Amino acid sequence: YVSLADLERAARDVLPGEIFDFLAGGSGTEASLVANRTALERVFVIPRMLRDLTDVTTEIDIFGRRAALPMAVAPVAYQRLFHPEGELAVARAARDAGVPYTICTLSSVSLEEIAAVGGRPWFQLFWLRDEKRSLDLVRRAEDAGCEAIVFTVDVPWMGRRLRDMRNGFALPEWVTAANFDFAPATWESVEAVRAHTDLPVVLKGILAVEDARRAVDAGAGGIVVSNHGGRQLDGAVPGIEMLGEIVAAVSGGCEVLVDGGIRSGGDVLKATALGASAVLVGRPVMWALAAAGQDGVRQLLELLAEEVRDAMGLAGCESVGAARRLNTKLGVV
Amino acid sequence: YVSLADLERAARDVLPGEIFDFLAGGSGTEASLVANRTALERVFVIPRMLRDLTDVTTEIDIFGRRAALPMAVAPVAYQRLFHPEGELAVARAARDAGVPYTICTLSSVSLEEIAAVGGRPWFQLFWLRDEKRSLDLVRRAEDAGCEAIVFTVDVPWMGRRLRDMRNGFALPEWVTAANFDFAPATWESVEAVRAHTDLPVVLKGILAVEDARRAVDAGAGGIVVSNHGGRQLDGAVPGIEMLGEIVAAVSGGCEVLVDGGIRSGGDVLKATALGASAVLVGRPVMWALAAAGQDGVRQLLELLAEEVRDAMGLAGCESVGAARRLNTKLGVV
Amino acid sequence: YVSLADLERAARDVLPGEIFDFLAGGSGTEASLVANRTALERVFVIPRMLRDLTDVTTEIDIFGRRAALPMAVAPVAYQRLFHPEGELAVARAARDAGVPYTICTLSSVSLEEIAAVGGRPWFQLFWLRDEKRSLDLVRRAEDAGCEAIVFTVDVPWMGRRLRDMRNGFALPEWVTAANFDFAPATWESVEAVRAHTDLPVVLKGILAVEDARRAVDAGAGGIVVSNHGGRQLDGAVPGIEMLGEIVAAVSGGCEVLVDGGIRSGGDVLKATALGASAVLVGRPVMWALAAAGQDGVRQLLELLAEEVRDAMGLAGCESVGAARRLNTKLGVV
Amino acid sequence: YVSLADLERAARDVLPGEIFDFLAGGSGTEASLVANRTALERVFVIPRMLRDLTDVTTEIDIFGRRAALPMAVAPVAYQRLFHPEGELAVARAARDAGVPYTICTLSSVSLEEIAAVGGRPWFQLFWLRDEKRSLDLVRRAEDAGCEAIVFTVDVPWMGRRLRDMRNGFALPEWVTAANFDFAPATWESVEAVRAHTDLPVVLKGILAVEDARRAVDAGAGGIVVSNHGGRQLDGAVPGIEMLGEIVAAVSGGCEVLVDGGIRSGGDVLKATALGASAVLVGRPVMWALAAAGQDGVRQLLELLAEEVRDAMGLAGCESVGAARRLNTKLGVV
Ligand SMILES: Cc1cc2c(cc1C)N(C(=O)c1ccccc1)c1c([nH]c(=O)[nH]c1=O)N2C[C@H](O)[C@H](O)[C@H](O)COP(=O)(O)O
Ligand SMILES: Cc1cc2c(cc1C)N(C(=O)c1ccccc1)c1c([nH]c(=O)[nH]c1=O)N2C[C@H](O)[C@H](O)[C@H](O)COP(=O)(O)O
Ligand SMILES: Cc1cc2c(cc1C)N(C(=O)c1ccccc1)c1c([nH]c(=O)[nH]c1=O)N2C[C@H](O)[C@H](O)[C@H](O)COP(=O)(O)O
Ligand SMILES: Cc1cc2c(cc1C)N(C(=O)c1ccccc1)c1c([nH]c(=O)[nH]c1=O)N2C[C@H](O)[C@H](O)[C@H](O)COP(=O)(O)O
Ligand SMILES: O=C(O)C(=O)c1ccccc1
Ligand SMILES: O=C(O)C(=O)c1ccccc1
Ligand SMILES: O=C(O)C(=O)c1ccccc1
Ligand SMILES: O=C(O)C(=O)c1ccccc1
Ligand SMILES: [Mg+2]
Ligand SMILES: [Mg+2]
Ligand SMILES: [Mg+2]
Ligand SMILES: [Mg+2]
Repeated sequence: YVSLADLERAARDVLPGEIFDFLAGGSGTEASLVANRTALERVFVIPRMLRDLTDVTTEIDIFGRRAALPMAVAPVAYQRLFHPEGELAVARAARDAGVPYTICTLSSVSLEEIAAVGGRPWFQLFWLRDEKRSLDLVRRAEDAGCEAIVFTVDVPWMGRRLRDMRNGFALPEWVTAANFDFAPATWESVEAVRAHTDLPVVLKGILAVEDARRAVDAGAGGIVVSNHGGRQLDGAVPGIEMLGEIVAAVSGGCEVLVDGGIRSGGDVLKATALGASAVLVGRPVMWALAAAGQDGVRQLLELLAEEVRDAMGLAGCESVGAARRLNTKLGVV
Repeated sequence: YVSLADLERAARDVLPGEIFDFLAGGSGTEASLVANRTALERVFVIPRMLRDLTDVTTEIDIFGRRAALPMAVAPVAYQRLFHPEGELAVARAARDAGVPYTICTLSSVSLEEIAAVGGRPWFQLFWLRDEKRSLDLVRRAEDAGCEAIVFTVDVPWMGRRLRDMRNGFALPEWVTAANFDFAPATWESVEAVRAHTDLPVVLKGILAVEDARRAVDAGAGGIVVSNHGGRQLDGAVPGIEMLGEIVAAVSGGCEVLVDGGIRSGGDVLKATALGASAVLVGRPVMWALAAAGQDGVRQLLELLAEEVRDAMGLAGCESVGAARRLNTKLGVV
Repeated sequence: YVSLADLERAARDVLPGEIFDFLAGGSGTEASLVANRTALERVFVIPRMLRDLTDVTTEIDIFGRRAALPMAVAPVAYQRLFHPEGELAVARAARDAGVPYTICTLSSVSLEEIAAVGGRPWFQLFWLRDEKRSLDLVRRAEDAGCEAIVFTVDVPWMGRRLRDMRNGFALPEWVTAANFDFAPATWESVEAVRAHTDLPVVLKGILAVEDARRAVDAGAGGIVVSNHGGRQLDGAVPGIEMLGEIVAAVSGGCEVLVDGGIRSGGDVLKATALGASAVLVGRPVMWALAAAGQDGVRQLLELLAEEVRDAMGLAGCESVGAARRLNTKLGVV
Repeated sequence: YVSLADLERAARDVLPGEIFDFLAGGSGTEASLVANRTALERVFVIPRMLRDLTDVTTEIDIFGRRAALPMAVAPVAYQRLFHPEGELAVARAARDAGVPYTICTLSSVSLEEIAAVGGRPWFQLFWLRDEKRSLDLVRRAEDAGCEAIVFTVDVPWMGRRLRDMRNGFALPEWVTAANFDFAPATWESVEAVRAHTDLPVVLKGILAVEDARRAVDAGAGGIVVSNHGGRQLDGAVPGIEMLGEIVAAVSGGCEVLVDGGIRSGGDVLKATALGASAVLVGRPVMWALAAAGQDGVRQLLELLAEEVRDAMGLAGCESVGAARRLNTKLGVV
């Protein structure tokens, strides 16, 4: 594989169509899904030349750990849909690559099993029924050694995914929510989480500048600027289009991550140049999982690592910090 | 049906081609028809997160009545072209959905019969021959219980609809103007209407900011910012592109509606975020009518209601007022 | 015929391919040819409503004559290429429509014969060899009753027309320059013309704002803002994109015409809304000529007249002056 | 041949596919390769009229020599890939056309042989292993009569060229680096070069404004604003999009060249209008070489010379200096 796009083709060959559609699709007319890619394609980087590149490093420190790349695996529910080893295959590959893995509330293997893989994992929270049960999930994750709580805040309910409706898609009986034997989150819920853990709380799905500022005020340690990969509000602005404004508004008060459409090391470089601390990558990780299980995900991460290093150095950046200081220009495509 | 586009395909199957073209077409090169869609596709919403959604309501108060959605059925002449029950099928479905229905001057069932369906209907006026006859139509509508007069002001004469000319289209002898056994409107005509009724007068087809301001000065209770679905001046700006400027200029002095290209609840949300009080929907209502008569229109309204609620809540809006306070960003497509 | 595009198809059927290409083509990669159309398609008009339209008139006064439309036939050399009656067929149709016809220096019928048709014609000048011979052409045109001298100033030499080169195109021996049995123009040449005639001198092919101002300073009675239909510099800006700036800079000091890509009455309305006094139309006139000779051109002019009236009134303009006061908005297509 | 595009088709016919791909391709998704063309296509020139064109000249003085056109042949490694005479065929044609030829560090014929052709050549440097060996290449080039050192500064290492990876491309054993029997450059390397030669040092691959200013401060005699033909960082801004800003920032302190996508004399004119001293042309020279060897390159240069003269005069420019004073307008395509 020489690009992330090689893996999509390979996943399409192997997966049943309805599963590939669950993975690929967006809500509504898929306008936000397409705009995630359009928005990245319009961004051009202004590289710097003639800088010392004797020890180019792609590492970052985030949420108290060193990561090998400015990248984490995004929360994607029900990974046994894509391969029988599901979340364990992905978490092992992430660990070995030095990349954070986000364990999902709707994981198809229990959070404790995935955390046992090692690799200092993060945990993604959906707000439950009950303040008490939500807080018990958080405490489970913390007791298992998760290092951050990624509170997904863009899902008061699930978006209308027309491919899934047309397909009549539903979970095979062999895939379950392994953390179990939901209610809309508010700012009060965020406070309840923050008060119940010493881990950093990261709010995922922020797009409005004032919501970014309020996240800082609320004691978040990070946010993920995101339209949920075009799967929630159809017509929501891409996160990459809000990122620069959000980074300026928080003015270093929390880590600012982005996701949606990241498909190469060049894309990671664009996100960092716009001010991102790191990115999340969703669909490509699942394509690699579907195509070749753990070794697929390892090869994907390897490929991304090489593309990130290549892009950084071509742009004159010996560190991710330097990449954040790059300027950009909007083009037409 | 899971999108409004399912119904277009179904209407194309059933209708004779020349009738489908009368419905679908625009004037000239159809540049304004296409731009109505392009303009909406370029608008992205910036959703808000973590707000209380315990009683999300899509209701609005407009022209003295509660409506179930920020939406009304647009005036479309000669609805028996599309189904034998024509206007009665549509008005019944609108009533049952709690959506205003606009009865047309060129309705193929008499205004009194349609008003008898109930549902507190509006009446669309074309200026006649004669100040006296125009005012008699208005008085008929008012006597029948219509609640607003939608004065169409963008038709000094009909636009050049090339599909209809190429087809040699004409009304089947079984479709007539049931209100009967036209001259260009001016501001004087508006005053004559305003002086002759206590109902709100809504001027439909306003695009210039100064015409919006003058509409307020003239005592209009509303305007519909509109290029007549691309059927009048070919090259007229889409209403959605003028809406924000117009809303700022009237500064609450009348209700500001918009139409042209509204094809989903997401589109309704975009219109409200740009400052619209409500939208009109034209062609999609007729597709549903053609496809399945009254029950078709009911299903369409049901679908739109669900899409509006879904979009609002995903955007953090518990009310239409809150949706009006959303910000937007123009993208490229 | 219900659009100008019907006539192009009809001309393509009848003309030999190499002649159709001489007519259709542009220079270089035809980037300026395409941009003439793109530029018009991006312009949207903001129509006005509810104005008195009791005597809508499309007439203008220009260069001391009433014209029936804000339009003239552009100078197109060698019109016998397209029909055996050539320039006489076109000039007769123009006369009967009340539209100015521009007689070309490279006309395939002598200027005196064409002027004898009547209709108060204009004369287009190319600068010759010789100040003396150039001035003799001007005096011929004036003696024959031409009413303006359209000095083409964008042809120091002919552009590189790759269709013609690829075709090995050349004039059939039956088509000649009937005014005869060239050197680049300068501002000195303009002065020599201005000093030798009392007719208005109109400089055709101006695109720079400072050249428009200098044209006024030089005593021009008009300019034609033009990239020569994309046939001269490939990559020259479309005239329609310079028009508004030029109109503001001359501030009523001369008539400001535009050409390139005008294909409907809606396009004429856009040009006037951007500040044009009138337009020239080139290729469409030749399509009508090729398709049906004099009666073809009559039908074209009839069609354009109806489209101009239709567009004006739909836009709330009772006169061309009012159309010049319309505002516009740039869109995306 | 009547356009540069005729030669691409001819090169595609003759070259083995993997060689054509080595020539045509870019890095990554080829976004920067495509953007080089898009960026030029968006630029329109505002031509001037009625200026004296009695002795239009396309000549410039650069780096102490007269050149016949504001153009040089770009450094392209391994030209024996394309024709058996390789660099000698191209250098001879360049000499005869009065165009500078850039001899490459990775030339497939030795720099001394190519310099012996005559035509006052330039030499392109890649930084070696060793300050000492790099400086020996420079001294060789100077001893052989090269007139400028084009220090390529955008290649700390080679970009990821996916066509080449997919093809498993490698140099045929009959093509070698004839200057031999690499380490990343820094500003210190530039200083080492500047101190070791009296020739002008030209830094090729600058895109950031501050790097342009620093190049002047460092004693460069020129820069080439360039993204390396889309072959280095994928997502690097096109040079043509940075050019105007860079020209203003250096304010005459060094020559400012540009490359990437120049495919006609019209494109050369656009580059000059944006402030370029001259352009480099890469791929088209190799297409002509592949198609017809030395005589191919001669015909290409002949064609470009005619297109440059044609464009200049159509734009009212008697000299390249005048072309630099032309204004431009960005369009949509
Ligand atoms: C491709 C995909 C993405 C999700 C799920 C399932 C699938 C198949 N997720 C879910 O299906 C899920 C989402 C909401 C409610 C219930 C299940 C999921 C989720 N987010 C999140 O915080 N919890 C979930 O568990 N997402 C979004 C994901 O984290 C991410 O924002 C993006 O994928 C980014 O863009 P990409 O790199 O272009 O793919
Ligand atoms: C699709 C359609 C739209 C009309 C008619 C017929 C048809 C088949 N109408 C007419 O045909 C009509 C219009 C002018 C003169 C005589 C008949 C009509 C009209 N308006 C209005 O105020 N009285 C009429 O009665 N319109 C415009 C309509 O109210 C509306 O502005 C839009 O349809 C909005 O865009 P959409 O949601 O994209 O379709
Ligand atoms: C389509 C066409 C246009 C010309 C000629 C021949 C043909 C076949 N003309 C010539 O062929 C001609 C031009 C330069 C030198 C010798 C012959 C011509 C000319 N101009 C002008 O002032 N004298 C000439 O005589 N033009 C340009 C014309 O006046 C006009 O600017 C446009 O056609 C406008 O755009 P359109 O409406 O999109 O077609
Ligand atoms: C088309 C092409 C372009 C290069 C090479 C090989 C080929 C086949 N060059 C190389 O292959 C090369 C580049 C880096 C490392 C080793 C070999 C090359 C180079 N630059 C440079 O300074 N030394 C090298 O020697 N370039 C870039 C070239 O100078 C130029 O910037 C552009 O080609 C401009 O755009 P274009 O007119 O659209 O083609
Ligand atoms: O009710 C839903 O839409 C749903 O399944 C869900 C899942 C996760 C979070 C919130 C809602
Ligand atoms: O005369 C017309 O164009 C016409 O039919 C009409 C219809 C309604 C309103 C105004 C004019
Ligand atoms: O020499 C030319 O290019 C030519 O034919 C011409 C024609 C008219 C005007 C100027 C030049
Ligand atoms: O190591 C490389 O990528 C390489 O081949 C190279 C070639 C020229 C300059 C610098 C690096
Ligand atoms: Mg992503
Ligand atoms: Mg609508
Ligand atoms: Mg024209
Ligand atoms: Mg180039």
